[PDB]
Amino acid sequence: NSTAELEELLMQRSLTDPQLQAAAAAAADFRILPDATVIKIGGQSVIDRGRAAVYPLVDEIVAARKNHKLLIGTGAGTRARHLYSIAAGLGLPAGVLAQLGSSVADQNAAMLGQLLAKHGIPVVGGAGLSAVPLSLAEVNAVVFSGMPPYKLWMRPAAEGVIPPYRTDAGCFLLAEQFGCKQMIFVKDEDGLYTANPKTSKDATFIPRISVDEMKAKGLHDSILEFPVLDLLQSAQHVREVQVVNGLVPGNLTRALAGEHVGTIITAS
Amino acid sequence: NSTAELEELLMQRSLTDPQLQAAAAAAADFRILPDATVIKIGGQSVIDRGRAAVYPLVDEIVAARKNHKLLIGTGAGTRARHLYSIAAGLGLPAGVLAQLGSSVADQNAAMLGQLLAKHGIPVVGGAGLSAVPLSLAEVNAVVFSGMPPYKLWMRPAAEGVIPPYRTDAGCFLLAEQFGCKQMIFVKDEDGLYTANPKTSKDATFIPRISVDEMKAKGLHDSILEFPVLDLLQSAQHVREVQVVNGLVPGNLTRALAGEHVGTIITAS
Amino acid sequence: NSTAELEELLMQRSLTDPQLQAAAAAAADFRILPDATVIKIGGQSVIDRGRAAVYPLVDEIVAARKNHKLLIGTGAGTRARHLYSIAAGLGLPAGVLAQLGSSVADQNAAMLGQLLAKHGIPVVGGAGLSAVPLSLAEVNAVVFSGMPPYKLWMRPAAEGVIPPYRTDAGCFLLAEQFGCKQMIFVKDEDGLYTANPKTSKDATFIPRISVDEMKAKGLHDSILEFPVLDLLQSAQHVREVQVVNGLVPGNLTRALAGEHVGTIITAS
Amino acid sequence: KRPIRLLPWLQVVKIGGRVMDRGADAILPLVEELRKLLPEHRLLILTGAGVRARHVFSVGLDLGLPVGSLAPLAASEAGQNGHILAAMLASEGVSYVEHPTVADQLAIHLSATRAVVGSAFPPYHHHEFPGSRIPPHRADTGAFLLADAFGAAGLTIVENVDGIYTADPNGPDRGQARFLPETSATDLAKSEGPLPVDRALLDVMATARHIERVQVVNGLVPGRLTAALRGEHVGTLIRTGVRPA
Amino acid sequence: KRPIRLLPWLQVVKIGGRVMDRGADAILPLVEELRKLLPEHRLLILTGAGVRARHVFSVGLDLGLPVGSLAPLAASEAGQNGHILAAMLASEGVSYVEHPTVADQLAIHLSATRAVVGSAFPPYHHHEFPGSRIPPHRADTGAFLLADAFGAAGLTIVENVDGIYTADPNGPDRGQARFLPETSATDLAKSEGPLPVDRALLDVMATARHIERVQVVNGLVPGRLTAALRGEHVGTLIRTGVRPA
Amino acid sequence: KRPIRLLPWLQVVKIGGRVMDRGADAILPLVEELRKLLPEHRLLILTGAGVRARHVFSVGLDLGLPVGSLAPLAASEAGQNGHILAAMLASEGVSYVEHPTVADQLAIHLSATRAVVGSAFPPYHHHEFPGSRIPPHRADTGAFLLADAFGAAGLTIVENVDGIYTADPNGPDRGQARFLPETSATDLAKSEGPLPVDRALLDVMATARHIERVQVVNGLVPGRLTAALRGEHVGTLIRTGVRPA
Ligand SMILES: Nc1ncnc2c1ncn2[C@@H]1O[C@H](COP(=O)(O)OP(=O)(O)OP(=O)(O)O)[C@@H](O)[C@H]1O
Ligand SMILES: Nc1ncnc2c1ncn2[C@@H]1O[C@H](COP(=O)(O)OP(=O)(O)OP(=O)(O)O)[C@@H](O)[C@H]1O
Ligand SMILES: Nc1ncnc2c1ncn2[C@@H]1O[C@H](COP(=O)(O)OP(=O)(O)OP(=O)(O)O)[C@@H](O)[C@H]1O
Ligand SMILES: Nc1ncnc2c1ncn2[C@@H]1O[C@H](COP(=O)(O)OP(=O)(O)OP(=O)(O)O)[C@@H](O)[C@H]1O
Ligand SMILES: Nc1ncnc2c1ncn2[C@@H]1O[C@H](COP(=O)(O)OP(=O)(O)OP(=O)(O)O)[C@@H](O)[C@H]1O
Ligand SMILES: Nc1ncnc2c1ncn2[C@@H]1O[C@H](COP(=O)(O)OP(=O)(O)OP(=O)(O)O)[C@@H](O)[C@H]1O
Ligand SMILES: [Mg+2]
Ligand SMILES: [Mg+2]
Ligand SMILES: [Mg+2]
Ligand SMILES: [Mo]
Ligand SMILES: [Mo]
Ligand SMILES: [Mo]
Ligand SMILES: [Mo]
Ligand SMILES: [Mo]
Ligand SMILES: [Mo]
Ligand SMILES: [Mo]
Ligand SMILES: [Mo]
Ligand SMILES: [Mo]
Ligand SMILES: [Mo]
Ligand SMILES: [Mo]
Ligand SMILES: [Mo]
Ligand SMILES: [Mo]
Ligand SMILES: [Mo]
Ligand SMILES: [Mo]
Ligand SMILES: [Mo]
Ligand SMILES: [Mo]
Ligand SMILES: [Mo]
Ligand SMILES: [Mo]
Ligand SMILES: [Mo]
Ligand SMILES: [Mo]
Ligand SMILES: [Mo]
Ligand SMILES: [Mo]
Ligand SMILES: [Mo]
Ligand SMILES: [Mo]
Ligand SMILES: [Mo]
Ligand SMILES: [Mo]
Ligand SMILES: [Mo]
Ligand SMILES: [Mo]
Ligand SMILES: [Mo]
Ligand SMILES: [Mo]
Ligand SMILES: [Mo]
Ligand SMILES: [Mo]
Ligand SMILES: [Mo]
Ligand SMILES: [Mo]
Ligand SMILES: [Mo]
Ligand SMILES: [Mo]
Ligand SMILES: [Mo]
Ligand SMILES: [Mo]
Ligand SMILES: [Mo]
Ligand SMILES: [Mo]
Ligand SMILES: [Mo]
Ligand SMILES: [Mo]
Ligand SMILES: [Mo]
Ligand SMILES: [Mo]
Ligand SMILES: [Mo]
Ligand SMILES: [Mo]
Ligand SMILES: [Mo]
Ligand SMILES: [Mo]
Ligand SMILES: [Mo]
Ligand SMILES: [Mo]
Ligand SMILES: [Mo]
Ligand SMILES: [Mo]
Ligand SMILES: [Mo]
Ligand SMILES: [Mo]
Ligand SMILES: [Mo]
Repeated sequence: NSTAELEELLMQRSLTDPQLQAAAAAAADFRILPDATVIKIGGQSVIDRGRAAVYPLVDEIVAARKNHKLLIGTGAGTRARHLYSIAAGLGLPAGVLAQLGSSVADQNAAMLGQLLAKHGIPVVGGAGLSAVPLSLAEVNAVVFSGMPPYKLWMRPAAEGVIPPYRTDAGCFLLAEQFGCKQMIFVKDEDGLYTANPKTSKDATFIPRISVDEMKAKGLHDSILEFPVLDLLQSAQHVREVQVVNGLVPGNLTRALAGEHVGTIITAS
Repeated sequence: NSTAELEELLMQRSLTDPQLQAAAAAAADFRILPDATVIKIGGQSVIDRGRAAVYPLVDEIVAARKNHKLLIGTGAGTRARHLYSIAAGLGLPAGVLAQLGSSVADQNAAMLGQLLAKHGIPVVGGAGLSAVPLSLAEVNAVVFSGMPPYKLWMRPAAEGVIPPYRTDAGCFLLAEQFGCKQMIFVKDEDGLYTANPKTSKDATFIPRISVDEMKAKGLHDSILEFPVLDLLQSAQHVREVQVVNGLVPGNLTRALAGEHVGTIITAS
Repeated sequence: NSTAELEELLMQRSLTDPQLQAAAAAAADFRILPDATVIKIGGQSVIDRGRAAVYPLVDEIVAARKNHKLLIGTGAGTRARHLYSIAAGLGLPAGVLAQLGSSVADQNAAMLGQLLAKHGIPVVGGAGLSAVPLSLAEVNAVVFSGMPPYKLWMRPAAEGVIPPYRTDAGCFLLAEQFGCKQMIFVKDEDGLYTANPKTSKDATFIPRISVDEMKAKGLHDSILEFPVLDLLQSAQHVREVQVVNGLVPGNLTRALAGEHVGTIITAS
Repeated sequence: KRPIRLLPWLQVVKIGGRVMDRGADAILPLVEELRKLLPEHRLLILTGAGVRARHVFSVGLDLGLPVGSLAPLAASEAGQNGHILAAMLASEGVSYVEHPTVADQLAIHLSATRAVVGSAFPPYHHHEFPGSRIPPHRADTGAFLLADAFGAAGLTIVENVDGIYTADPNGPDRGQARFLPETSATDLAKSEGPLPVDRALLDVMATARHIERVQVVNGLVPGRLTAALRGEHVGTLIRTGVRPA
Repeated sequence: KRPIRLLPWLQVVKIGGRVMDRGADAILPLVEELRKLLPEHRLLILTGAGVRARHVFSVGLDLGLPVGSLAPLAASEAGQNGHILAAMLASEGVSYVEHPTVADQLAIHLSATRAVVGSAFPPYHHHEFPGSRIPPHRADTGAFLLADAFGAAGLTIVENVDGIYTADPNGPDRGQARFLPETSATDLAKSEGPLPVDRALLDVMATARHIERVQVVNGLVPGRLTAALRGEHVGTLIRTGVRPA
Repeated sequence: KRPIRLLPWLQVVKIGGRVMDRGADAILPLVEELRKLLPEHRLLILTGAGVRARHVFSVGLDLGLPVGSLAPLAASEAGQNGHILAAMLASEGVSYVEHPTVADQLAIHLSATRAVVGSAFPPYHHHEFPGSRIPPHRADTGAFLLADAFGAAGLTIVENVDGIYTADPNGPDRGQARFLPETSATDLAKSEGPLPVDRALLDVMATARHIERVQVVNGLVPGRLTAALRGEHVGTLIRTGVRPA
């Protein structure tokens, strides 16, 4: 493999050609924001709960950014579920629902950003390349809306019209795209259990698991969007994620310090 | 009053319902940018005068931001009065005039921002949430265009087609919305007088007055837009404003230091 | 000449009137960003060459911004030449080609900015007034796409449909507009030669030359766009440019230190 | 002396967000009615926010956010309702158009097609008026401001009830709720209780230049919207107190 | 060999900002004339800046601002004139369209409706050419650049005088001002005094590919615009020196 | 149970970027064919990227950039092809429309005019899926996602070859390349070699709701596009495996 061979394949072959694909795989790997951590704040699990959940997270964010560069993406939550149900009932397709759901993640980003503004932390579009705030010790964090850009071009799920790629997927892909060091999902449960702990009383906590192990246990669709787990397996940069309970005070801060709170899900 | 009662009212009642309105009134009060001061630089009274008025204000702004976080909104001035008269003469409604006037405040923001750029002070949209510049000691100020966003949806005055909410109102509402500590209008008179000092020779200076006292004296429409005075009475955060003469060197700086230059107009 | 006379002419005369034009010429001269240096990174000459050319330039940029405020504009290169040839072959006019070429300079800005993001250097629109990054020692540089905004209103050349004002002109006019102290074009040759050094083997290096001397030697259209040389002669602020070889390690850094690497082309 | 009418041939229809909240059961008959109206009128169809805005108010008020924070958050729900309604009418040539397009380019858009849909909320945003913690200038208000600024031929408000009653017909005093076939904005402004239309609506009616009356009709009854657009009395007429020149 | 014509059926009309500055007395008859022209032509109507731009130049030059600062500030005045003119034509289906829309989507917009209005200033902005402290590429120049780039059927310039004279007919030498029924861009470029059209206009005419002539007509005389759009000679014809293929 | 069709009367045509890369010799006959098709169909014409995207991939991969960096850079080449194609059709009322306009306002735009042009790339951008260093969701994929989301009457893919072969008919195994008049997405997905359509296309066909077949036809042969839009079999038919309700 050289640059010459790669460039010949790129000019002369279809992009579908396996030889071109292999040659491209050998390319160098630049990490755009290797020192950053992407964090997702759940919409339903955190922001929808209002002040008791959001205020302590704001304080953790403000403390944490002293030592940790953060990109903080927002979830959507119950308003998006409401839009999805109205639109699904009208027979609208997944691509129209995707657009509706972004508006809700945007609302949540706006509310979070207004709480963080006096601490110098902006809501941005383009979190990965908001180069200035991420470079200043006085800021060192940004907030972003966690929905992917796919809109009407959203790939539908195999069944039904609910967009399969939502804010878990949006935040994860940003972490993956920018070669971030860490991806933390902040939800309302301590992590992954052997069953849904809200429903089942005898669910057992799982500190660490691979995506394959999750699928083999039928946890494919549980605390993270199942499409996220497939993304994680194909990821180049972020080969594991951590799910933590944002309702526990200091849990985010402790996860940022390398404490193994919550569940670690590994690509392999 | 609890969050439960409020949330029940919010789901089950019209927003017009007095019980819901009372419950919402009991909500906590977050100030978004409590350390900032909003300043309006008059269009007709300052920027239209060019260099002799603008250059010293620029120097004050640059000195003042060392110790004071500033949001500096621009007025419109004679070009807007020209647009208003052309458009009014054609029978165009207040909402079309509102749009025309923003362009002029925008021009003024652009000229001011070009003078301030080498000092690190940006012209922004979204002054209240320009979280980064407002958080840096090297910047600590932004410039914004002072017209409200209402455009074609501008509420007309009781008579005539001149937009009643212009740059005084735009800057004030930003201060009020972001819970700023102070609102300073920078004009070309030392403050409020018992009559228009340009016209009347025996007008007496008024150091301090309430909105009610102003109305009772028929100063409802004088140095500030009369709609601003009504806004001030309904304000949650900024319950008084200060009007100062930007033509006096150091007047802005002295007002920022808590010196009682100019006129203080209080909501009550 | 006073402000009064100027203002009378401005109200009462056509803008074409020579008396008004002379009066306007006597106006004060504000430099917006007098401490900044504008640098153009060649598209064909540098960025199209990929990593061997771009990575060392990135390192120089990162080192240089410690001591030098930089606006770094990108060229377009071979993808734009491809668009131009397709579009020219269809008989499309210069104004449609101009639009096509910006997209390519934009791509190049995006690639450069992704390399610089972890060092705190943003890609911006409005480089001249990106007041914040330019004011912070932690940043002190921005990247911009070097095409002028003219689009469909691009003035065509006397012959053919290739836009005569491209990224050399775009970057130069930004330097001129913002009253920058220095304008450096970063290409793939040590500077200007008496003939094209890629083609002619006995070309002689020219360390310093005026625009008139270049025209008299038939170098009007050589290492810089010929329209740039005419712009340089009409410039108010940047009355000379420096062309350096970005392929030579430290050449940009040395040019920023006042070392006379490359060719200095003077307006007169 | 009054301003000219910018689009005198325009008909504006505001669909309540709580009508949209009922989903397909309300929306499909409304859509079929709108479809048949398309050849009869040049329509600007504006959607309100409904229940989602209440949810964002519940979250925002709990976070302590000021009324200017809440206004654009509620507006976004009206916008989403508008996209949903437009999508159902897409096959008839109808699309959602953004506020700048409504404000500056409605003429060309209604030359292209018979109707467009937009959010009824006005862009007051962070410059919303203070006093109440709930944004005062909501969908009825925004729709009226536009209709009147345009000098439209009418504004019809499509509600989930028959019109205005003397009390909330779904509230705790619903036994005393008497239907009002006709009322003036001024009479409404001087009563205290709840209304199915913004209180700010009555304020902007007092300063209106063109629109003499606004009918509030039940969009849950097929035919009423069509009848209202023909000036038939099938809901509550609100007289704005504008008088002819 | 010359580029193709993108919109050969287009007619471009540039209305001077100083015509707009006269207010209703000039604008109402112009609007009535444009209304009657709408069925006859596919029009792009572009407005200039007029007196407000002089005011912003007075402020900006006093602040020491460079010519690239002044160019977009003047352009904004042309844009505002365009919004005013479009609003008067809204009831006929006419709207203001932004520069990106003009540059990329004029075809679809003139399919939707008979005419649109836009700012005649070209987006040179901070990249305006240096040399003069007054922006050289103003409304006549922008209008011509577009008309010629489109390969339009014509560009007509609507002025507040009959056409081009040998001196300013409103100036201190107005007694020697002789009317010019016809002239070439090259002859104009070689004379020194004031013109009612940008000097940069003559430069872009020298490089033009399509437009053979531009008529400058008095918009204060009803009928002249209509006649000019039919190629009747009622003002000053400027020959650009383009020749037929 | 399947979603409704938003624009059932729409025909989508995706023009390959490598067709555009051939310049006037390919583009002028295509343009003349499109011109004659305009009165027959309501068209969304989407352009792919072609060779320029390969160049930006060569630069970007050399810089080490991740697949999400490369996706919008390639997309820009499709967008530029779209502007070029639209410009040639401008005189027929056709323009380039941006992705937000396609996504939310196609109905009104196809009411205004007979066809519009847009970039076939979908806005996956920095959220492109990881796994390959080459962006997987390219122009064929984007075009299909739209056509199917709209429930369009068809999607036709215009290629620089006759259709799909069992091997690259321009590659080193071109002697064994056998033409495939008809195939299913599933059969294609289970073969290993190169295709003239994105592999992600086959994936989105597996989840499609409306479009039963997609024809790939040679845009270098005049008449084939026209025939394909009439459902005549003149290229390779790909069955998506959607079945009628
Ligand atoms: N096996 C499991 N372990 C833990 N949690 C589970 C499991 N199965 C289901 N869950 C549920 O999944 C929920 C997390 O999904 P949820 O949508 O609330 O997260 P979110 O990030 O808030 O989404 P959004 O941000 O879009 O609202 C948990 O609250 C939990 O009730
Ligand atoms: N009683 C009064 N006391 C003081 N000033 C008064 C009084 N009555 C009228 N004025 C006049 O009001 C003027 C302030 O209004 P003006 O519109 O100039 O302010 P502005 O902020 O420049 O407005 P804009 O910014 O939109 O141009 C003063 O210059 C003064 O002449
Ligand atoms: N007399 C000369 N001296 C030096 N270089 C010359 C001369 N004449 C022609 N050239 C050529 O001009 C080239 C510079 O133009 P080029 O377009 O490559 O620059 P660029 O900034 O990369 O343009 P873009 O950025 O748009 O791709 C040099 O590579 C050199 O080959
Ligand atoms: N005096 C009244 N007459 C009629 N309805 C009333 C009255 N007071 C309260 N209401 C209530 O208002 C409800 C309509 O609610 P609302 O006006 O909030 O919905 P909407 O107009 O669909 O919402 P949006 O303003 O977001 O478009 C009615 O169903 C009724 O219960
Ligand atoms: N040689 C000339 N012939 C005719 N008019 C002239 C000449 N020289 C100067 N003028 C003046 O130019 C005036 C027209 O001014 P100008 O061209 O600035 O306005 P405009 O075209 O309406 O403005 P804009 O360029 O902003 O659209 C005429 O009224 C006349 O006084
Ligand atoms: N199995 C196959 N059948 C037919 N063509 C193939 C096959 N495999 C590879 N190809 C090649 O794919 C080429 C078409 O290339 P490609 O699909 O990249 O262009 P395009 O569709 O115009 O590009 P874009 O996706 O940017 O619009 C054909 O000319 C052919 O050489
Ligand atoms: Mg209501
Ligand atoms: Mg003129
Ligand atoms: Mg292909
Ligand atoms: Mo969005
Ligand atoms: Mo957005
Ligand atoms: Mo926001
Ligand atoms: Mo916002
Ligand atoms: Mo931003
Ligand atoms: Mo921004
Ligand atoms: Mo955005
Ligand atoms: Mo966005
Ligand atoms: Mo956006
Ligand atoms: Mo970005
Ligand atoms: Mo961006
Ligand atoms: Mo960016
Ligand atoms: Mo930034
Ligand atoms: Mo930012
Ligand atoms: Mo920034
Ligand atoms: Mo604006
Ligand atoms: Mo703006
Ligand atoms: Mo600006
Ligand atoms: Mo600007
Ligand atoms: Mo900004
Ligand atoms: Mo910005
Ligand atoms: Mo803006
Ligand atoms: Mo704006
Ligand atoms: Mo904006
Ligand atoms: Mo904002
Ligand atoms: Mo914003
Ligand atoms: Mo914001
Ligand atoms: Mo920012
Ligand atoms: Mo900013
Ligand atoms: Mo652009
Ligand atoms: Mo752009
Ligand atoms: Mo970017
Ligand atoms: Mo970007
Ligand atoms: Mo920016
Ligand atoms: Mo930005
Ligand atoms: Mo941009
Ligand atoms: Mo741009
Ligand atoms: Mo832009
Ligand atoms: Mo700017
Ligand atoms: Mo800007
Ligand atoms: Mo700016
Ligand atoms: Mo900024
Ligand atoms: Mo920035
Ligand atoms: Mo828009
Ligand atoms: Mo837009
Ligand atoms: Mo705007
Ligand atoms: Mo727009
Ligand atoms: Mo636009
Ligand atoms: Mo736009
Ligand atoms: Mo743009
Ligand atoms: Mo646009
Ligand atoms: Mo637009
Ligand atoms: Mo757009
Ligand atoms: Mo736009
Ligand atoms: Mo968007
Ligand atoms: Mo838009």
